[PDB]
Amino acid sequence: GTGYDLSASTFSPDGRVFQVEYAMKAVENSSTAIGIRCKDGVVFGVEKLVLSKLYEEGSNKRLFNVDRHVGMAVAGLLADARSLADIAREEASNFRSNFGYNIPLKHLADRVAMYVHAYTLYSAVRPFGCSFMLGSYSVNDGAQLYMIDPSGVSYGYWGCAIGKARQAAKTEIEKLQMKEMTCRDIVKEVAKIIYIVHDEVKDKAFELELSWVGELTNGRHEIVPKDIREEAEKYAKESLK
Amino acid sequence: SRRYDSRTTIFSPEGRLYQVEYAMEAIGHAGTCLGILANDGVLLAAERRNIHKLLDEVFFSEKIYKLNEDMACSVAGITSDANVLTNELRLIAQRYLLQYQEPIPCEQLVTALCDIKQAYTQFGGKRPFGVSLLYIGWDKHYGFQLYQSDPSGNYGGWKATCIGNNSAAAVSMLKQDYKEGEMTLKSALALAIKVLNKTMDLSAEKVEIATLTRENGKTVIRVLKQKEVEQLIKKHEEEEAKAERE
Amino acid sequence: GYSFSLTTFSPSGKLVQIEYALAAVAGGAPSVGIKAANGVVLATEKKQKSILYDERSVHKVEPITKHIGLVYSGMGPDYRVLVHRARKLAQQYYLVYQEPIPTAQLVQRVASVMQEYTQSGGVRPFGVSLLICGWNEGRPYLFQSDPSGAYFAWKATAMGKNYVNGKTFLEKRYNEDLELEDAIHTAILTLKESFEGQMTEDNIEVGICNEAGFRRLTPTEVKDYLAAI
Amino acid sequence: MEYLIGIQGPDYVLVASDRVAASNIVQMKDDHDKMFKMSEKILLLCVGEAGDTVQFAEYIQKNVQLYKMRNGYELSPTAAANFTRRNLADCLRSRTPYHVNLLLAGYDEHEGPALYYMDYLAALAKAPFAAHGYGAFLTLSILDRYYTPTISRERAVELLRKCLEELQKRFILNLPTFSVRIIDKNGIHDLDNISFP
Amino acid sequence: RFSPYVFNGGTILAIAGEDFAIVASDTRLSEGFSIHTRDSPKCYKLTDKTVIGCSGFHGDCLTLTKIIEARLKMYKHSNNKAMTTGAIAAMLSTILYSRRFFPYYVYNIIGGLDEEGKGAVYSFDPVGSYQRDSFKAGGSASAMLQPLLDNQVGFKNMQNVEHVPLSLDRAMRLVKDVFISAAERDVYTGDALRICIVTKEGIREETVSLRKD
Amino acid sequence: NQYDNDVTVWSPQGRIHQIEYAMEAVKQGSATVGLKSKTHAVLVALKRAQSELAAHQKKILHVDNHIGISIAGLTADARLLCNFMRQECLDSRFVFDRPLPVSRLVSLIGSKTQIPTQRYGRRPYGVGLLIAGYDDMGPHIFQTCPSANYFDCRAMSIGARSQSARTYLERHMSEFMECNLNELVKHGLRALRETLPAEQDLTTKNVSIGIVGKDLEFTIYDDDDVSPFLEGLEER
Amino acid sequence: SYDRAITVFSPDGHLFQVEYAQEAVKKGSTAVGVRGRDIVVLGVEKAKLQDERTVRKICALDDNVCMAFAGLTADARIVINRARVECQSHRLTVEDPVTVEYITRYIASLKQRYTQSNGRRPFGISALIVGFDFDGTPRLYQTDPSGTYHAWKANAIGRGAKSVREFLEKNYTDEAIETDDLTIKLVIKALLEVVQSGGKNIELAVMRRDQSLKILNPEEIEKYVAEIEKEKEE
Amino acid sequence: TQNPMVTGTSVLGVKFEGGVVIAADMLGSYGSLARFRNISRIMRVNNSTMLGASGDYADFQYLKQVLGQMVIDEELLGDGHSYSPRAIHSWLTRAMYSRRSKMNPLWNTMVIGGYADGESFLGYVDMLGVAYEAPSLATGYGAYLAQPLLREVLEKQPVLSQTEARDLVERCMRVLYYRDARSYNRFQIATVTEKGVEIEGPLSTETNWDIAHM
Amino acid sequence: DRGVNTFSPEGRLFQVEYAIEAIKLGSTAIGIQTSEGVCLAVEKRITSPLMEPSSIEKIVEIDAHIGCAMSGLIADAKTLIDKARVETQNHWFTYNETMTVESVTQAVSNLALQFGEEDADPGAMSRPFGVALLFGGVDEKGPQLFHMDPSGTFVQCDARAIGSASEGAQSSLQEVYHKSMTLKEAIKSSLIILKQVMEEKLNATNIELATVQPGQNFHMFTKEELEEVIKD
Ligand code: NA
Repeated sequence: GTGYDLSASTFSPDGRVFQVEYAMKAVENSSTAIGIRCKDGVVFGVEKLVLSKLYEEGSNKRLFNVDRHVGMAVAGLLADARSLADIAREEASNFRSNFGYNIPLKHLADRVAMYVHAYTLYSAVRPFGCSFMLGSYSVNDGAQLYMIDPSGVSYGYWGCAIGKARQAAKTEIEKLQMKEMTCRDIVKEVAKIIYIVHDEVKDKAFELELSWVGELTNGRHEIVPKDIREEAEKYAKESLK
Repeated sequence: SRRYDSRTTIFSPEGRLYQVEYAMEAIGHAGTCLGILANDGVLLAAERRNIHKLLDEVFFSEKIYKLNEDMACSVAGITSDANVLTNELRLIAQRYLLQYQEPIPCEQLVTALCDIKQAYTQFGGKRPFGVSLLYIGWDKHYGFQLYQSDPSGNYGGWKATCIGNNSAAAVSMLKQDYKEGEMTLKSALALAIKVLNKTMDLSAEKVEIATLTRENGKTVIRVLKQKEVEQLIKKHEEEEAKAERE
Repeated sequence: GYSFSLTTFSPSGKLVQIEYALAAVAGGAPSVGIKAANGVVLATEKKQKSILYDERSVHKVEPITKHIGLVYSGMGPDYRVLVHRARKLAQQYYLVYQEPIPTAQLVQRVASVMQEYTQSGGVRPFGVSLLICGWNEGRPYLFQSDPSGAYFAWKATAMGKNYVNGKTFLEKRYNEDLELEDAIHTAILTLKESFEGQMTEDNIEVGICNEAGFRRLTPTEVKDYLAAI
Repeated sequence: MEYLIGIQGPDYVLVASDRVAASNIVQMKDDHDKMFKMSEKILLLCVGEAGDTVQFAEYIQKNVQLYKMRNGYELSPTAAANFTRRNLADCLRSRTPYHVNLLLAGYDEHEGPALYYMDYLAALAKAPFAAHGYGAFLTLSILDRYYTPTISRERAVELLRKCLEELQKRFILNLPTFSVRIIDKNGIHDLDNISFP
Repeated sequence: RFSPYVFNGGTILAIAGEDFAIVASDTRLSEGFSIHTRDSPKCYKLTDKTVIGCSGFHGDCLTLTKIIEARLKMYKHSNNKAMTTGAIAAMLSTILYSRRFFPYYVYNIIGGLDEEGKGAVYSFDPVGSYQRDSFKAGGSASAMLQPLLDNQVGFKNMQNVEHVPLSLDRAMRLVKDVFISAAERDVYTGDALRICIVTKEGIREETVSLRKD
Repeated sequence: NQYDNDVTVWSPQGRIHQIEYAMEAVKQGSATVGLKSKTHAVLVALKRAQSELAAHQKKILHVDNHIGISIAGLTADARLLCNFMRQECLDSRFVFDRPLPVSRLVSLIGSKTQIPTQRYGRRPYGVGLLIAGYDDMGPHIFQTCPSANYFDCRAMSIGARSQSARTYLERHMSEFMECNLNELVKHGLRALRETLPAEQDLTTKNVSIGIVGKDLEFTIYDDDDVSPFLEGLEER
Repeated sequence: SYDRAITVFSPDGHLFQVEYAQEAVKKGSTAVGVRGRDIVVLGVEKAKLQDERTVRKICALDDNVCMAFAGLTADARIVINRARVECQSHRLTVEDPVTVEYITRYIASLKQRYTQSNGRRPFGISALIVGFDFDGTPRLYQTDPSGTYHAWKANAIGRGAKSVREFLEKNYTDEAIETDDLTIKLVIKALLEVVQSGGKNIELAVMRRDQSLKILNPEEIEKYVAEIEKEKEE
Repeated sequence: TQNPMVTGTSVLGVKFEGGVVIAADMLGSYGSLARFRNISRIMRVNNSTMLGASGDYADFQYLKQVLGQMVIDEELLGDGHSYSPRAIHSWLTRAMYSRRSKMNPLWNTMVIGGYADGESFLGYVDMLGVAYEAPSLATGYGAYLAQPLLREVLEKQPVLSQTEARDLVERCMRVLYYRDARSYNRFQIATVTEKGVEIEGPLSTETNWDIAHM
Repeated sequence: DRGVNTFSPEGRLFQVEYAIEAIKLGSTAIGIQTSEGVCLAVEKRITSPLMEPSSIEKIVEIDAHIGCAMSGLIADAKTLIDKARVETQNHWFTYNETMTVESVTQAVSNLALQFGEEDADPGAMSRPFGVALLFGGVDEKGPQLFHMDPSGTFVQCDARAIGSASEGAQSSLQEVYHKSMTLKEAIKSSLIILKQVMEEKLNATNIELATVQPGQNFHMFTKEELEEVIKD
């Protein structure tokens, strides 16, 4: 459609807000990011395409710490993704201020999703060209993983993928029995799936970013250490052959 | 936002304001409203566009509005826009009275509204008020006065003038028959009905007259009743027929 | 927001959104109002699309204060804004003056609000003409107010679908000192001209205003008037 | 501390102010003028706290002059007085209340001569005669004694002399010289300053 | 009720020579009749050719020093050069006066080098009135030191005494002896004596001991 | 054509053309290079003269004792965004009495420059920065852009003909970390003149250098200041 | 409030809205101003049923300074009122009255701010401001919608202002200046170029050294019409 | 806070070899009333820094909430940069001064212990933004009682070990229990070293009342 | 139709682009920086002999040690000249010193891209200033001449011109300029280069000249002083 696709304050005759759909295409063109809910936590893996070897490792970090107990993994226009992390950081900080404890992930997902939805209603602003996955572990609430898109929809996921290989990554996740497996195991299988769905012919070389949150980390979102990442990268290369 | 902007407050290439001109075309369709100065008074006579069998007649007028004790006005255009402007005129009249404890002079009250109308042409991005007003009044400085204004925020003082449907035809007819310095309110009332007979398509339900006069140190504003109008219609019909024979 | 008028003058010199709003009124479910000597009537078509609709729930004929009432043709949601606002304007008069608001003065205040949306920034006007019944100085009052913000005091009139037929029907058949018994009966006969179906207590709505203020008529009260038609 | 006086006649208004600009115990100026020309036929005489008098008086003066330029005719003494009252009344319950006492003497062509009185509270009162300051407590009873509504201007100056001479005899403050002005049909007229030994 | 000020005390001093500028202070910080600390010198380095002494309420001293430090950069960023000693003293007046209706309770004495190379002292009051001086004392023992500085540096009430200018040797010894005399008689002056010496070569700091009671 | 004028208007391609147009402000702007060793961080800038009479354009700016920048784009956006960095640095020195981490300063630029890309009647900052600075994590080169994206770097170049510079730097990466100061500056200068044609090369007029590390604060070298660094290798 | 950019630059570097405001000046009534030694004069071009007083285009701003205008008459009235306000507000701030340069600079500054501030189209007027300074030197300046201002010996604005300025460029000699009568005659000659049959269709006023403004009525105007046409023959 | 409700009394502090130690009784006094006899007036800021607070407990708990969140906000980035003991002390001086300068002060007097880059930090800050460093600190009435005893030992031996510093601090809190009416005999000691911030408590001092038989 | 803060595909603001195009319409001005002083010359472009020549101030005093010449929209310039004049005396108030020529030019350069529609104050700008400024003064770093354009780009210049024949005059400045020349040679160079591009033939009433030396203040040249220089 043409004419009706310039403002988020304008529906088309079909009943579609094309500005929101065009923001979702910037995510579909962006590189693949994934995350799976384990038995004892949640793991994140990201295909970070290196534009130049001139850049340092741990630059353009598409994995972020929203809170001490929550991890954000993003795909889309990265500037928008960082500002969404700043919104989620403050929103989580506001909960601790108001109620004196760590924000629940479903609530954190809902409150940041309504932030994302607000930008899909007006000519005065545009939607966020970014989908992201929020993940967390706790004592009582346990392992939880939610994904949000440019429109502002929030759903909970056992497994989830966003980016270039959205559909291709999901059929590889369906094979894994994530509900029985642990975080220690899942890091190998998350690293495997990125190496599969990575297009070596089309795209340049990449760095695998890995983070996690679980009973291993005492419900704290840390990076996966270099011991375990390089074990999982080795597993990805040799099991590809 | 920028695509949806009408841009009411801009000069067109010719060097002129489109919404101001287009608002004056709205007035050219609306009812024939005129005013005539005299030595012993001032009058306003208007075409009554609210004309049906089932209309109620609550108010003492329909197009005529009192403003101050010594002042009044009639309108031509969108009547809703007139209700805003007349309300604001009344507010200005009392704002002056609160401040100085005298009635507002007629030119000052007209300039005050016309400064506001001009603002809607220059800034705010808003459409102008689609109303021309004819004002009547008395003050201690210039006495019996008649003023015209229009959507641009421009005003002028007139001896006699008209606005509405057949505006130009009525003014040229007034330019023939008006005698400066020599006209009384009785002679002016005859000329008012003469001009409205030309313009309109003449029963007294379709006409609405009022007369501002000064009797015994206090201003007297009164609408004419339908007995007064109908006898003045028959006096025109007889005076028109008496000339036709001779 | 948007700080510019959406309603503007065309080369002809007409405020096009107001005439387009009048088309929304003109294509609305019809409404009638009649001023008797001893009272005022307001009646309208309440024919919803199915028997599934709960008829008792939402009302077209609504009170503003205990002595003034209201009805519309055209847009329903727009109408509800004007009802809430008119209700406030009535209390804002009563608080200040300690007197029931004159019907003329309520119409003038709501007219000013209706005018506001034909000029102010980033808003269309209302797609509604209101009919406002009342009782002030021991006598009845009926007023129209249409999307422009212009108002007309009527003895009787019609709105919506077949308003031209309702107005001419009324013109010849209205007498200037009718009884309120007869006027209620006339209002239902004006609606039966424009109706498509068998009329009932449910599918039309009537309110009245007299010595003891305004009220909405019950279904059984309407059913008595429908028995002799 | 300062002193004003006005005496309305049949077709005129006589007025007079002292000329001491005081500071602490010192008489900084013997030639100070406390009258402000509003119009051709209006004087505002103003007394009070040091900076408040001139700032207020001049604000009014310029707005009266603005009324002339805007409309091609000056304010009447009635209009000017109620304008002066409206400003002082609005400042009264605000951050910057002007403590000013004032007389507005004038002449209208229609209404004739007019002397108005106003305290710092902004109560406006039209009077046949009036006075401000501690000197008013001595001199007002002299005006009650000898004033009539039909008083001639040459006699009204000799009445003024008795008030001003009473200040030299009884009032503890110096006040050696006084400004004097008449308003009538022909506008404002300066007169000889009533000095003493 | 809540009092936002408190007297922390200490003495400051500055002298302007022909080729130098001393700016000195004690190191005692007090409150009530207790000592907060013995190592709180009131000299603060600003540029290579300018130093400031600040005494009074210490909360304002810390803030006002941090303001001057912040403003020095802002000038250098705008104008691509360091502020002159006279330009700092002019700027300080505006900062002190910007808080006219809630004072920085800080007695300031700037000392350093003017653009002509010579010594230049600028003394202040809390709301920002200032002047250039040859010498000035400030803070707790202002009254004790100032008339001795009037005597020995100004040559006041003396005749048959040749008006020789101050050598840096002589001025340093004077600053030691006056702060010794203040420490004896002032409760708020004591512990140690910071002395900053501003010449064209740079700043150098000495630390002579004083009474610790 | 329809999706070209406003930053809020997403294209059907999934792109915002007003960002990508603002990127071209950097590219048509003059060349500049940045790189780091184990101990230092250096910026080198080809200063573009207007005419040959007029003096050369100032391309390297001071931010703090520990941070400075080199620019490429609209000079007003450069100066505005420079003053933002200067102020946030000043806030950190005021509040904490401790220099602001360079990665944290760079995050605030990204946060700031992103804001107007999402709002109607606003535009991105038409300027790219290379940001040299030393802190508790050693020396850094960071890049920023009109898109509000920022990059941590071993080295980088941006501006007119800067592809030539990036190719030179990508070869000598492992050399930079081991280099002394004089060898690190000489590497940055050789990357810069690769952007130029074979006809013209580096002089003391058209080159500026900006250096910070462990020993040294962010010093800028322009005219006779530069003469020590150039006199070493000059052929091709 | 309305924050739209009204006046902007074009492909070829024109401020189109200011250029269209200058087209609105060129339609308005022909206003003309002339300077002298002792006297300064203004005059304007022109229905039987009107009050001449109300549509007067010569306006006093202070006791010493007045002005004429040409263009949109509503737009003129706001500039005149805000000029009148600034004249008294100037006296309130620094006692001494307004020089003709200062008020012209203000009107220019006001006109310029409307060509650059958001929400506002320019003022569609050019003005001809005249008067006597503190020291007593006579002055004549001219502003336009852009907010540029320049002093003049004499100038025209409005309908056919080229043909009036062409006439003024030739005719402005030292002979016409010396007397009060001769400067007034020069203004009427200039207006007679554009005014199709002059006399009755000419507004005209004057300012002398210490004296205030003075409008000449049609009886006084027709005296100088006789003094022009007799002298042409001889 | 113009009028404080629940006040805490003296907070002690002293540097030792490779660390700093602070002490503060666990009492919230409502005027004369010992209301809350089990509340921690010491706070772990980060791995490098700790904070004890005299004065109003609600204002200290606000500062605990604000600092805790700042340290959380910093640890999210994880970029090898931390707030030093001096940096928190610098911030807290600017916090109290800003609130003082709005005539709405946080009614506290605080001691900041810390160890980082080999060096020991001990820093004073009051409600008005008066701040400094010293080898020992004692806020409130402890300025008049305890600070004499710390300066007595530090004159004779400038550099103490942890056990010398701990047994000194235990001797000080004994004197405060005897002589301060607003103190109590429940307290916490908090040390900081290379290892991090330990908070030991609740403790008590062994008293002696044999002078009552004279 | 598009916004004021819109980039072209080339990577530059349309309204800034079009503000440079507006300076071509403006009348030409020259400034030459020398060790002995900065001279500044400009054509008045007098459309009528009725127009008073002395009331076309296109060179003006910013301070006793700085001047500024202008081309383009004359009304737009007077806003920027007043802001500079304010800035210098605000600096004198705060710091008790003179500003540098660079520091003044930078202060005016900060105002260049302070325009826009949404997010703005009551008196904030819709468009840029369509004005090129040639600053010229003597500060502590010798005599300095600085150029500015509508973008905000400002730079030191040994010699430069702006206006309709900016292109033509800059070629003449390239040949004529020498770095070790005198002030009086640089003054006469400008009037030679101005006489060519005008073709009203140059005279004392038709132009403004002004100089700033180290010893002497900002001086704008009179009729008699211009008539002495006129032609040799
Ligand atoms: Na002592």
